Amino acid sequence: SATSSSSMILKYPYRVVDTHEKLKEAVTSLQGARSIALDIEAFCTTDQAKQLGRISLVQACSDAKPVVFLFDVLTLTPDVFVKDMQSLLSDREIRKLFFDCRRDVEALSCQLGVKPEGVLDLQVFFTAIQWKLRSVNRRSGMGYVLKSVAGLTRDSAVQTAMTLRPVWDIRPLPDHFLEYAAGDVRHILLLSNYLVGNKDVPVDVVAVERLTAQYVEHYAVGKPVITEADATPAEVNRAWLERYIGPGGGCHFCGAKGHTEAECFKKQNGKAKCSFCGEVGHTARNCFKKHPQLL
RNA sequence: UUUUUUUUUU
Ligand SMILES: [Ca+2]
Ligand SMILES: [Ca+2]
Ligand SMILES: [Zn+2]
Ligand SMILES: [Zn+2]
Repeated sequence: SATSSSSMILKYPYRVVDTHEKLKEAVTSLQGARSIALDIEAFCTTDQAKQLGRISLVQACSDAKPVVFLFDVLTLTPDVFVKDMQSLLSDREIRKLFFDCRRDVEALSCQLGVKPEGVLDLQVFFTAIQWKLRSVNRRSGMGYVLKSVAGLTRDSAVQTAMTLRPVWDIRPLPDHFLEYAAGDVRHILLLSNYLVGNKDVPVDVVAVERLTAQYVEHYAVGKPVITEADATPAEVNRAWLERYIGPGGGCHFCGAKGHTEAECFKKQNGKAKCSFCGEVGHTARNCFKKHPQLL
């Protein structure tokens, strides 16, 4: 099951790929994959610049090996790194899994001259589900998607230097920077087990692949993107959702957009209770007893 | 103690 498979994936060690010898081995491993989760860490810039800064790490985790590769592009140089990786990134027969591909794909194209093919954006997948059920086009962050899809609740000094300096320029990278960089692709690969090939997910993977391909066409143009595809960063263009996914949904009980029948305040009519602690006024997903980290 | 309760990526 996806739940037991998740525990294995979360134990995958990282491996820094920072020499030509290490790179050849990593490429050979990824060459045998069917799906490769990808992520990028880049030099932090200023708030105004939307483009990623200079690529520092490209992270990969595939179904071919229980490891997270941390490609040290800064040390290898882009020229060395892209030599054989470009063919794999361009191979439509290997699915590349992202969580918000937009900035990543822009950086791959601008900085590396590579345009991936066979891409599936799991953040978009999750949004497309919310769109079909509720006419919601919000992009949710990794933490929210992890909790809602896999029930998982997933470091500091990295966030301290980051949110508040390039950050990712220092070499050697401290262990906790490497582990920080390693985390997302583990989560991406495990999330794919829940979202992809799940008969009971109500959006077709092919539809989301096509929608993701549109994002790659928009953002992988060999130069910084002028006009964003989404009206604000934390949403998915409604017109693209209408085109690739279909009409947005709403509550079967009251007809409103934004929620489903199972969540309807009107159908619950003041009588619903938290399924964990039993009190009125909140859901199990947001219960402070079940989830004290929400206090 | 709670709302349709959310880190878009870096
Ligand atoms: Ca990312
Ligand atoms: Ca990341
Ligand atoms: Zn309703
Ligand atoms: Zn509760």
